Amino acid sequence: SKPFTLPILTLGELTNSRFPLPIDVLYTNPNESAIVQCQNGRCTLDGELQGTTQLLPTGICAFRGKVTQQVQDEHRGTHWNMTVTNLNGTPFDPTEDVPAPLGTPDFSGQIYGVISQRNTNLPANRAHEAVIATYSPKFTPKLGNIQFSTWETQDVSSGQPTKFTPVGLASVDANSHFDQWTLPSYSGALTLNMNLAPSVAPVFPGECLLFFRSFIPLKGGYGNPAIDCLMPQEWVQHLYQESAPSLSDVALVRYVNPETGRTLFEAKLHRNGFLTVARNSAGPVVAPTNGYFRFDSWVNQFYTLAPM
Amino acid sequence: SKPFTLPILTLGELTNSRFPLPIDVLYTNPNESAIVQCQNGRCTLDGELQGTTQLLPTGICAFRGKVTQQVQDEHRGTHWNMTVTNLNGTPFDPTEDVPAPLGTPDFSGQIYGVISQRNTNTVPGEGNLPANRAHEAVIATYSPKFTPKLGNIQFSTWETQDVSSGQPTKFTPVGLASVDANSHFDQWTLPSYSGALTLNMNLAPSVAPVFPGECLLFFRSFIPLKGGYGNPAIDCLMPQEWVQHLYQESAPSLSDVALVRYVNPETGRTLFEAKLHRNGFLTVARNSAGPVVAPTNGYFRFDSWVNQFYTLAPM
Ligand SMILES: C[C@@H]1O[C@@H](O[C@H]2[C@H](O[C@H]3[C@H](O)[C@@H](O)[C@@H](O)O[C@@H]3CO)O[C@H](CO)[C@H](O)[C@@H]2O)[C@@H](O)[C@H](O)[C@@H]1O
Repeated sequence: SKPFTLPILTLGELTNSRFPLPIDVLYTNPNESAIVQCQNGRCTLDGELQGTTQLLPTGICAFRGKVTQQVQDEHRGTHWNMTVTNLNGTPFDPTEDVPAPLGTPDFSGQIYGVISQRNTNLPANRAHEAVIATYSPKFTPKLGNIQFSTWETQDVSSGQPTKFTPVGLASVDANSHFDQWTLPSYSGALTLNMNLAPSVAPVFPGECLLFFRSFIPLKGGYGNPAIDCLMPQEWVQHLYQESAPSLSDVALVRYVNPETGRTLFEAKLHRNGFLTVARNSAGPVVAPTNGYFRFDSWVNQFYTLAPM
Repeated sequence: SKPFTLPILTLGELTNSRFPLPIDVLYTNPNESAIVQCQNGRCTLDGELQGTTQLLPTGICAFRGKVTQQVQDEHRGTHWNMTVTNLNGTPFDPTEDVPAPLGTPDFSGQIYGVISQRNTNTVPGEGNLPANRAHEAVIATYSPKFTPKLGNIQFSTWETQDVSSGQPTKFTPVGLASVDANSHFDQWTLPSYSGALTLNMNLAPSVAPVFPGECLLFFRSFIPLKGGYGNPAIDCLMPQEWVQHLYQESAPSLSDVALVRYVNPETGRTLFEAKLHRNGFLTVARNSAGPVVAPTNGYFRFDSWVNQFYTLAPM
């Protein structure tokens, strides 16, 4: 029976599965009131991708498609409607059992990046800064179309292959609706999201979720926003490759310093693909960025973790 | 000996190790005249990273540092000097045996992306939070001001004033600014990491076929353009996921060449075979240039270690 394993990449060798960023710190927040139900970076321990999760680091919060219409904003900026395909360029089939095209953003906010185009008919090219408001009524990726806005007023071509490269957030002020745990309405506001990866939570008292946290760039304004993922992208890729059978619902993992061999703390790695620790405080976990998680053994829901 | 393995990823599940792009096609060009000596995506089969190669997909062609001041330059735009650190924020030690900070671009051109800043100082009235800004930027890697091995580079912006001196700065690559003649795009020309007229050091070695009839096989991605005409591409020797896998496994290399087969798993039939060389590159028996037309659900499978006398089946 294929033994379960995690990669031997250190924190400084891991990337976020919910936005294209390095992992900066491990992090807890026991008093979080939101339901944690992100859709990228979702993979079971036996290698089943869930939600909108796909394997490419370049596909996280990316879109591919074509522009079909230009509409000027009531105040400032220009909006462009974009039909979206699968990231591999094949048409998106709304009947497939996914919430949205794989790679679609899984949080409410104004996502800042670059739209680029390379024409079909050597080809002409253009690129501009762009913002995608995932809370907008026009954010309907499950129906095959989204809207982006630009500061550029005219030089975006219709009917030509278009790529969105995410870079960060446009703003986190009150009017920008940034909330990392609020899912977009993938089909628009009056329609239920479907085919979601399940919510995650600790089930044992005194435990809290452990996140891999990355700080996300901002186009302007004040803030130090972060995106927390349940497992880094390299873990998604590893679990998918190995497809090792899960022998219980909960694996015990140890965070180790290899310099010393000492265990710094232990955690539960749950079958659905998330970590819990026994910690009663919020904030970063102070540890070397050369530490890493090692699988110890399968345990069960009733195992008592050593406190952090 | 731990058996050598490759990951089981189709072309559509792989990314480029020289720029943050998906792999689009496999590609050959037997008549290439340049020396192929790229410095990102360099890893031996037993897991030794070489050149400027590092493991993060977000680190490829990225920079981290601080803007110092606005500077004058003959070229169009507004220009800024920035010191560069290691990507993990620690100071870059020029005495380390590397060509430049890991992740530094390994080709001549005008690299287009976004510079972003998050200030160190916070404002009590803003909830004790820092101010931020981001703007499009271009780094000309052929410029005499591109001196990452000395710990500083220059970038240009269309924005004329809203870049802050002394503040932490990140460069996120997106594509190229141009591939016109005056933009000096050449994927096989290395930057001068310490400036004009200095010799680059600590380089990963050049790669080439040894056997007649063989040519290099590349993983090709098409790179976006800010403007102008073109369909530029970046060719890597192995995808970033192979770098990551080889690094993890560190399997001993039992000869100088591994025989690999590109397989369609649906039929289990081999589409073609290739040599995977110890230093981390592929060759095939092909006498044409251009894409390899095969399913993007195909993948390479390790078959066996072979010796210097193996003749590959023509593709
Ligand atoms: C804090 C400063 O941010 C930028 O100022 C620009 C300003 O940014 C505003 C955002 O557009 C808005 O969404 C929200 O986040 O508030 C920001 C200001 O607090 O926008 C105007 C245009 O309306 C200008 O572009 C300002 O420069 C940044 O550019 C500054 O350098 C500051 O960091």
